[PDB]
Amino acid sequence: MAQVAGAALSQAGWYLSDEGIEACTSSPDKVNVNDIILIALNTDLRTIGKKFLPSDINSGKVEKLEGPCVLQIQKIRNVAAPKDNEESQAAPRMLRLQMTDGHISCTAVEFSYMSKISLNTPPGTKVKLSGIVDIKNGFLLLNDSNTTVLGGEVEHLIEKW
Amino acid sequence: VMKTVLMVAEMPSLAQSIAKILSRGSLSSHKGLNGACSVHEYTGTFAGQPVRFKMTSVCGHVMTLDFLGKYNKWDKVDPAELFSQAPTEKKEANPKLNMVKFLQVEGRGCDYIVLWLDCDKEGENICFEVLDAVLPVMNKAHGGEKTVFRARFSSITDTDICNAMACLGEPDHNEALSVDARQELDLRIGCAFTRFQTKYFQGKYGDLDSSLISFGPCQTPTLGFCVERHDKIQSFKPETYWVLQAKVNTDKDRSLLLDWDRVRVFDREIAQMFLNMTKLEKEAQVEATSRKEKAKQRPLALNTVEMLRVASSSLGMGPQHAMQTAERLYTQGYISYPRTETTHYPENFDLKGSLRQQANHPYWADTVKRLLAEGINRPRKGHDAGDHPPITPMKSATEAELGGDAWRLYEYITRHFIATVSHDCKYLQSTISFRIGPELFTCSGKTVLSPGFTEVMPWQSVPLEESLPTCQRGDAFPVGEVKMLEKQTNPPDYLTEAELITLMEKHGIGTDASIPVHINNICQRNYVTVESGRRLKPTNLGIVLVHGYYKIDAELVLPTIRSAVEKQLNLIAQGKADYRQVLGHTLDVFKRKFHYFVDSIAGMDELMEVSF
RNA sequence: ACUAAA
Ligand SMILES: [Mn+2]
Ligand SMILES: [Mn+2]
Repeated sequence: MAQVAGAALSQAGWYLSDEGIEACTSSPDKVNVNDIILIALNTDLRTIGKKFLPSDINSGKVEKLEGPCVLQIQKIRNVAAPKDNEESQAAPRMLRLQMTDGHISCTAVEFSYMSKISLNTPPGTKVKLSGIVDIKNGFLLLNDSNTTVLGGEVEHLIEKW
Repeated sequence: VMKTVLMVAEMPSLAQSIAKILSRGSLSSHKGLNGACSVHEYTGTFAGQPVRFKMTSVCGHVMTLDFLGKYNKWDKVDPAELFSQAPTEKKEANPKLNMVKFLQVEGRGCDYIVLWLDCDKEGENICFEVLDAVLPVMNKAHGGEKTVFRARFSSITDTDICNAMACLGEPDHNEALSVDARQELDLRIGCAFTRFQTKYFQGKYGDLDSSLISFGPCQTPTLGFCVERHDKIQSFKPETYWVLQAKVNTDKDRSLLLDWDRVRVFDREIAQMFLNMTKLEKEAQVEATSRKEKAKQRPLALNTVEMLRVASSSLGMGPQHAMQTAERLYTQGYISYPRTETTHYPENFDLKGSLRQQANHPYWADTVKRLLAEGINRPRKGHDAGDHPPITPMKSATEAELGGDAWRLYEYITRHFIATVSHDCKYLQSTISFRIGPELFTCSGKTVLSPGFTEVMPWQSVPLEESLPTCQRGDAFPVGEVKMLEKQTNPPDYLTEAELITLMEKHGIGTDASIPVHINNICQRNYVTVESGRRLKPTNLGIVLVHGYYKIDAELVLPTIRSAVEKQLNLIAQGKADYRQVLGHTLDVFKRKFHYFVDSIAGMDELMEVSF
């Protein structure tokens, strides 16, 4: 049985796709949600996960997003500094997160200074969004009050030198 | 029959100064042999007995290092043979002044010697050179008695000179050995390379038949700096960016230009979103008001690096021209010694007197007169690296006397002296923060309270601005117009002569007097060309050499190598190493460099072929 | 002819 697991994941904000992940970890007495999030945290949300975000986040039609949901970070860029030197003290730091649910890509913008997220964050970590978040011109508006980093590594290397 | 003591100074002007001091105005002056030198005779006390004093000067180095015999004709000696097989000897410098003969004839009957030379490495080297010159002719003296002396001085005031005569020391051999090793290394490594390059490139490419390609541990990195700047200029890709500006109208025709807190955003969509989330609103609120009193520091004492840097940036002068004009002013008697590293006035100095002589010049008569009534401010403590006191005026001058380019340098030096004994500028900084929609804006503004040293140095003045209106929290101001501004990142420009001097001193390349020479040498060899507002532009020949050096061996052009070899040579000076072991080891590491350079010289041929 | 430094 996995009804309790499904209810727990829905309440917690993880939106795993199907029973494929359930059959992935079929160890005896290993049907616990509290440690079933543990493996999914490192597992690729691109590979595993369902489609419940809207179809047209980037179209600009939508205004507000509700519910706590977990999403995966893909690329990090400091839009306040030139590409030649990523670090620059001439402008306050400002990040353009690229976020995904597994199928649909979205763009989020940092307003207030965040200590949990920086340039050196792993290109595959997960962030959980709580409460109602604002969408302006198709872009998410993230603040310190509605972000929770959850960590995790998806074996993506640095690929830079 | 009274005993005699002979004193040697490093330059005739200092000789005359120390003769006028310490003799209570009694001198007998003669000019012997060479016309530059002079002999000052007087009488006094020394070691407890009556004595006669003869004091003279030697103009710089007596002798310089050069190769011996045939190993100086370019066509009959292999350059690679210069490293170990070719012997060296200290022959002479400026042979038209028979300095050795003059010293020998002067020290014919002296019983003691006291060296009044500069307190530095070169001073110690010249000390031992003159010493070796004079001992073979001195009296045999006695047994366990000490005869050679050395005096340590940094200022030419009466009390300091008398104290320096009261307490005497001894020379050290390790510093002289260090500078000898430095001279020998810089001779061999650099003579061999220049000979090879000139003999090779002349015979293969015709456009450089009569030219000379030169290499060295002081001018090659200088060319490398400009080549690196050119590479950065030519390897730059501009980016486009958007900045959001707001105009706020407070009262009638009073408009304030607001500045965005986030100065720049490099994304079209992000800039559009911020514009769309601000343009609709027609109202503003003020959040924070600030009023902080701040100060602008007065300039330190003037050294030769600062003098050259300002002359090459504001006065439109070259380094060599500036130093030649400074030397002319010094020998005429209007400026104290124009080659110093010291930026700290001596504790016992006549600051009040030198400021008094300027009281009768119409340009700054009022400021000087006022400053003496309310007292002088203490000069800022800086760096006192022995040598000579900082560059300060000594006599009053009028534009009709000096005239031309000599006067413009005198004004800046004498304006620096008045500024360094004045008060700091006190300017009030005002900031008002706004909020037009979910964004934060700020405005700045400056008002002056006491000009201080701004009066004598107008170009370092706080700009005049209106006066940000006095507004408290909660005040409301309508907004006039908000719009974006598409701007592009500009590319830098070629290195200026002012910027290069900072880079030379930061990396330890060159001394206070070799900096003007090195800049001029790389200009003479057609490596760089001066253009526009004193900007050094690498010439097509210069680019190939530095680029070619990177492929072959990078640490022949890298700046950090010069500081590394100086560190090893400094170990000899402290006595913790041996002279030959350090010199021999450093020759060996560079000897294999020449062999790797000669057998792989084809690297630069590929780059030279396209450009000739 | 060269390097460097008074
Ligand atoms: Mn000197
Ligand atoms: Mn010096």
